[PDB]
Amino acid sequence: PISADFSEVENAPSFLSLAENTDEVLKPYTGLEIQTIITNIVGDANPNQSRIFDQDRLRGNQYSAGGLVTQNAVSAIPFTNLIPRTIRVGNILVNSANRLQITETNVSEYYSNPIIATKLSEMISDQVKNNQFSTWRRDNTSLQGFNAFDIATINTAILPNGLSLESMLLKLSLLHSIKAMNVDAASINRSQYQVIDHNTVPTIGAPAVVGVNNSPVFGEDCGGNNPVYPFGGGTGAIAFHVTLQTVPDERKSYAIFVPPAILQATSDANEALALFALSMSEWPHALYTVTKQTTDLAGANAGQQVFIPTQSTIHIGGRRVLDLIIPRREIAPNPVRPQAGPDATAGAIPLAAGQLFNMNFIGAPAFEEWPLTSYLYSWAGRFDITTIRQYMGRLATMVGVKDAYWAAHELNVALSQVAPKMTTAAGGWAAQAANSAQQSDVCYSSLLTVTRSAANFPLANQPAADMRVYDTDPATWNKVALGLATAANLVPEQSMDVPFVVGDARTSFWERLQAIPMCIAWTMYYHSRGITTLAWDNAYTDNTNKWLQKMVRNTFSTTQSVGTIIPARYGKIVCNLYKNMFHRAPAYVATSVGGKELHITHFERWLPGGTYANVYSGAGAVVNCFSPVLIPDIWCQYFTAKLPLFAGAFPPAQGQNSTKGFNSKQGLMIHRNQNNNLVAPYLEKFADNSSYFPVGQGPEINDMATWNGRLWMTTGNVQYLDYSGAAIVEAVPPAGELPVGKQIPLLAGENAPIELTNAATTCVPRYSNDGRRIFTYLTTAQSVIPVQACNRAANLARSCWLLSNVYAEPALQALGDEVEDAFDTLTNSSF
Amino acid sequence: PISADFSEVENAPSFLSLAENTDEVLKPYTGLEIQTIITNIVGDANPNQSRIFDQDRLRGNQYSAGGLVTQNAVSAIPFTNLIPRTIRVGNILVNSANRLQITETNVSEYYSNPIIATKLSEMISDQVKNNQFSTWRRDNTSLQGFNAFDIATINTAILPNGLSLESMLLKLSLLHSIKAMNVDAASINRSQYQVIDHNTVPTIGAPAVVGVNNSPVFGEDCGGNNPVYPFGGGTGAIAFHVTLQTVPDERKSYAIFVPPAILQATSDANEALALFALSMSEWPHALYTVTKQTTDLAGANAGQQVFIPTQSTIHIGGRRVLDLIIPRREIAAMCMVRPQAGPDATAGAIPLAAGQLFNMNFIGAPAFEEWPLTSYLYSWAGRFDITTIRQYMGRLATMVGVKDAYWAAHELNVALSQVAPKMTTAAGGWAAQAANSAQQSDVCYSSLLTVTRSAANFPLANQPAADMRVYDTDPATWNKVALGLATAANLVPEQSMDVPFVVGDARTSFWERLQAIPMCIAWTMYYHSRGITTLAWDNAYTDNTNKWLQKMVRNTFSTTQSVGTIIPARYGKIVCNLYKNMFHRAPAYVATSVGGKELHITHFERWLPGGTYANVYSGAGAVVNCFSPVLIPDIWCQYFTAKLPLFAGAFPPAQGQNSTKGFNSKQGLMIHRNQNNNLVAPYLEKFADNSSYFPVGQGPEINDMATWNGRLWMTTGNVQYLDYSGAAIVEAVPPAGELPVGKQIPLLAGENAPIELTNAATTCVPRYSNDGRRIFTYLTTAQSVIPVQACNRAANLARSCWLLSNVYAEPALQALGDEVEDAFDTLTNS
Amino acid sequence: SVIPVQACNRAANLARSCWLLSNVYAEPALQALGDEVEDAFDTLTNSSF
Repeated sequence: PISADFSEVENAPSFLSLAENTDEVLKPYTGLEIQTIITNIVGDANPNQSRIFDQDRLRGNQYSAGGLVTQNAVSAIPFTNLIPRTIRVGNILVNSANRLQITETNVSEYYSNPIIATKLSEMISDQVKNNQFSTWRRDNTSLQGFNAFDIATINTAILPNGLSLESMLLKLSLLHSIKAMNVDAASINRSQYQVIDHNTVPTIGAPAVVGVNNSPVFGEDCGGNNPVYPFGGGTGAIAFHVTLQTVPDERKSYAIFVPPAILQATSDANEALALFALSMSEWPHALYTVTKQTTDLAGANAGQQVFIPTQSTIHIGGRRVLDLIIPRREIAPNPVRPQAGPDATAGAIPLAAGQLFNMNFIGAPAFEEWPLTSYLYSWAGRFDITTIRQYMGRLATMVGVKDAYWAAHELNVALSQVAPKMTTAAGGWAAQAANSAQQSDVCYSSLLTVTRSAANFPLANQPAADMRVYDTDPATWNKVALGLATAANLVPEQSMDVPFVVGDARTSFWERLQAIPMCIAWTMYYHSRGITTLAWDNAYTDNTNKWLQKMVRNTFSTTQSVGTIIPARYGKIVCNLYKNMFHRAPAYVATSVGGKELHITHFERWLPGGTYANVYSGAGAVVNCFSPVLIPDIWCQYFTAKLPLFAGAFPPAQGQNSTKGFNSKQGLMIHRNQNNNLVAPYLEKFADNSSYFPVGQGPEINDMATWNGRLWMTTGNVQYLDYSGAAIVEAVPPAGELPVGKQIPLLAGENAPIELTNAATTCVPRYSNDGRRIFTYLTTAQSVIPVQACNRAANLARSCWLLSNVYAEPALQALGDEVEDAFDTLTNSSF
Repeated sequence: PISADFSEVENAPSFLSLAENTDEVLKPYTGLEIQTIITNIVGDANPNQSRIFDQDRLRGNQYSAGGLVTQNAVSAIPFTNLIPRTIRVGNILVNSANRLQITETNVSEYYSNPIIATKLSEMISDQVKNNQFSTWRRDNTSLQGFNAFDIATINTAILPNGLSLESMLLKLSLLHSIKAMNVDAASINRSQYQVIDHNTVPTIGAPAVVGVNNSPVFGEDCGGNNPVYPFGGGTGAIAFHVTLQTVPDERKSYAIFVPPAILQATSDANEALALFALSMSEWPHALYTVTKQTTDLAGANAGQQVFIPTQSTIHIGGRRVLDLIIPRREIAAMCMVRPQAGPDATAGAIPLAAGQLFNMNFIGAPAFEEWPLTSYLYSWAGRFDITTIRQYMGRLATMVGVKDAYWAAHELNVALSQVAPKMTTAAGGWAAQAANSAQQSDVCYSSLLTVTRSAANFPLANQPAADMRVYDTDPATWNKVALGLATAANLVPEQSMDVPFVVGDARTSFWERLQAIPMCIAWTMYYHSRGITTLAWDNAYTDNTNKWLQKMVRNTFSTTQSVGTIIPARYGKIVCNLYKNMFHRAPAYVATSVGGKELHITHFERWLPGGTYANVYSGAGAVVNCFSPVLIPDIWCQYFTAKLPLFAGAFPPAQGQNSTKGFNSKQGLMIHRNQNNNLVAPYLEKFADNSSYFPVGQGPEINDMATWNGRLWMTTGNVQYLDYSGAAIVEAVPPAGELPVGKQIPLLAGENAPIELTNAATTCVPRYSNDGRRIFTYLTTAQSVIPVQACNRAANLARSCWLLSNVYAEPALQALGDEVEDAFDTLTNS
Repeated sequence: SVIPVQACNRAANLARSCWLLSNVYAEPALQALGDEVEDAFDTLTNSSF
């Protein structure tokens, strides 16, 4: 919450009390909490009436330090899943001189929720089979579409993991988030076409065109019609078998049963084989683009920019050769529909390729492999989000897809909503230049720089992994999609129990708002202890200060117990800084060591390797200091139930008292080194007895003093020196300049932020790369009013927002269970 | 009921009160009692013929809006099972330039009434486990003659896969309704040969001739003299083997025992293998035709049209490999001892007509050789008389329970073989399309759901999506049932006098035509309660962004599956309750266990999602998909109904006191009145955020006050379907006040056409656009002063009506006297 | 309209101009310069009204 006076800066919760464990069961963060503040929609659903195109930013009055009120001053929503591979430089479109930002997961099978053979599986073994041991009979007890010698080779030795529908449901959770950009124009913001390319105005009118393999720079049309995989040059292979006898002799264990519940006479019914073959194989199969008509700032040069979404750059899968076994009607003996296959058509795209598809091959003979990047390229303009929604409802009737899609969905939001770093400026609204690394350099919500590609596409290098995600194995999928095994995370449901995000037009708006509390929780994690940006980068193996290696060691997921993931320590600190600070729990998955079942969130599955949230200067130079700051503060304050005390709104100037500090009555002291000219704030009592941290000590979490340090570097002329006033190794901003948010184009009657209002002031540097303590200093002449404001005998004029705090309770309808519809109050006893 | 005055409109039940669950007995609604509502009818110009050939139409007096009585005016009975493959175009027969409509079912296992092992299976259960092998090589069963070795093969099986006779007795009832056109010319309507080809009269005299593979164009001679399957390139295989130790050693698990009761059913005893090969394998085996001598409208050009029945284009089966096993005569590749296990196996009468592997060996039954299956059914294709099927069903009833299993199977061919042309937008009454057009033979179910027309050529390469879910019959449970190793709860045998009386009668095609009408009234009242305009139904899977319109199609149709069991659809129990609360008759069902709970399922609950619905064509032939789905006019909903809802009520006569009024804000409604564009709307319901766009996840409220009031303005004559603000919608609007009106058939002597909105379909008020947007019914500000005063009960309106059984022609000068007015009425029960 | 709608929802503020006066609104006097009968020459001619 933002502050009305100093008596609620002072009576704000601490960090240690707000990072404690919580035993409450909390509702999921739906993204509607930020929505019902920054838009005209407070109540309920609105089809096309609510113009979300214009409602894309934080708006409010501001109050300057000089006593003036700015009327309509805006802060951008700082997250988008769209990297502009065509940049508007000099009011005209040119190709990007920048590589594409790629991520990579760490897909591996772990001990999920345990699995058990059903009464059908004990029925096949006990009866039938066991009874063929006396009758000399080799009859067929065919289950629904498969041979008895196909079920008999699967009702066998079961792996003791249990499956997690996570990788296939992130691919479904991911192509959904791509294919939901072409829904309308007044349902997708214009700010999220302007987050990186800020010299750009997209248009109401023509919607976005979600294309595939048509990006104009650095390869990236990975076979525009001769398609390969983007990660690794190769085309894969798919084969549609009717028996396991046809799978040649080599694979036969990798063979995936397509269950007959996902293909019924309810849809196109042959697109569902492509969503199944796309969920089970590999992401990405192709490099999707989003092309939209844009215009420059005044509006002359209307062209079409090419974007590439971030979730088409996430390398997940490792299954490139699929052998799919198809249900054979009711019951038939083993044999162009040889054995009564319902279908296997190619698609809708003509696809002149290496096997030369013509326009749409209908073919399910015995072996006869196709390519897989080709077979998925043909079904790349057909995957609209309504079809994905009803496919999810057909999945939900046989397995439990409610909680696993929401965990996979905020996994998508965790590694897909990606934000440009910062720019250091004095006032408000600085950005970068065009055709430069600094405009396109970009970070996660975890304050962690996204790796861009090193060489031209399709890639042979395979960069380091970023996140540990699970996967469906084919061998357990073949028996849980067939009634032969069951678990507690796999209990089936109805299509009403599909989450609200699926098949809705408002996903590109909601998913960029779900990523803001992730960066608030990581932002408050990285700012309680200020280790700049250099003592985070080369911190994993520094032989100085064993404390710092323990910090970076524990933050990441590098431990195990039995064959399963032990989640990270200190990512539960971020999770508790999410549940306490937002009163809403993030979605976990299950992992079991043995018996004991414990929970791991995207807060606990990151991996080491990679630099952190850097800040740039006005001329593009690196200012690796402060702390890993991303989005501007007011996001890390206003949209918050309980923000810890060191991060706080400087309260408005009401009477004679505006902004004060914390003095030696709270256990603090002034540093006051060698020279008489520069003095430091009221830091801790340990600050004068250190000067360099001991090899197992770090910055003590004091929010009286971190407040009191950002209270001094808001003055506008500070230097970040030393215990003795000497320089540091770290790059310092050129003046009294702070990291400030990204500037987007304005509208009519709508202003830019004024002075340290769209800034990030909380990033107080306290721990240099060398292990020495960083002190913020002022001249003796220019520190009298800050020292007396700490002593409550003066006041400091600071700028603020003129908003008020509401923070409503959760709705739990979210446009996803509108079961009030009159035709099921009467079909209600039958459920 | 037909409204004699407006006090019978107001005193009509709501849609919610007519769609609750009911728990009564409710006998089935046979066409033997729907024939009298259309025959015993009020009229003095009615000639009252006694034969079925003339008792097809709905005849009656009509009273216009201006107060004029039309004497004998007819509404077409709009449900046939005959696609005309030879159209009367330009006064002479040309063949049709249109493809053939195909349907397809989706078979599934039953699992519901599982097999209980009898006293015999538990008897020789200890002769295998205790290894009591006091048996020999040559010992048969008791008097039926298979082998004693079938215990070590068939009694060994353990299966919980106990099935029903749902699919063999469906396709055994489809054959029945094909060869029930070959009975007499005076026992089938002439309207049935005129529903799609309206430029035609057939001729009493010679009956219709049920041929096979005789259709001239678009392929359809599916092996005209070398028969193949119509729904795939194939021919099948039959091998009549006495034992399991004689088969192709790779299909033992699919062998079908033919018990001797089937061989004792028919007097020929070899027409009953062919009725058992046709019922167990595959439908269709061939593409049946019905050729009948017809003549033109005045009688000049006598010819013979070729029809194809709708029940010979239903893909049911999924078994092409038949290996039937025949009992032995005595206790005792060896073709010298040829009755080793065989009475006989004869291939048809004379109809040989074969190609590859020529088939006219009238006797051939070796130990194991394969035949072309289609040819063996092509040869027994003039021999399946309905009296032969009648006695074949008599011995089926004596070994398994066939009473309730047939009325369910007879009711779900009427659900998908009685197929009806869509509509035509017109002003007055009686419009039709053209002579040869794709929109004339465009044709719909009783479920307001367009029949899939074949795109390829026969035999079909690409097989389309399925329409209705059915069960199957497998050999693995039939073999144990036929041998006394298995008894289920739905298989308790009965008598031959308990066979359904439809089986074997000459009046089936007239009855099935009448049983389809109260199905389409239930679906018609389902699709008209919420006005969810035909593009919203069609594009609910193509392109939808609304969470409500996708919920409406997901629920209505049987989408859900647990494991091998037809799950009944939500909101199709609403249709089933609009049949029980509305006709006071329950439709026939089967038993089905979903989660251990015993529930019943009807053909209202077995449909599958997808498909175009019943839209309307214009007079020029353009698509007019802006209404709710209509398929039959108003009078069929209103004259056949015991208790009918408010929004679909008959308009009472014109020139009377208390004639035709509406529902204003005294009943809670509100008027819209966009008078800046001279364009006002009825007293409609209150909005609550439904004004311009509906919420994402909500649709139109069930209101009968306002849907009555909206069709009260559609009948005025210049109606606009625009918007909250008055702008056009994306959907195709008719040219004027041109409501969809019924199909026109040729008239007879002393017999009139409908006059003005009397054969129309009024109830289809559009309320929900494809855009998620509300549709408003508008009149001009000048031409709506009289309907608004009718809603304010300050005026009456003048609408045309049928003068049927309580509805009297009102004089112009209402010169009323006292009350009471009971002359001979108190002398009767009043 | 985002800041007016959120000012209605009490989550923002609108900058409007005003007068810096204060409210007093005194009670009536009931002399109004029209019955100054306190004048010394009719306290003594007061019994005779």
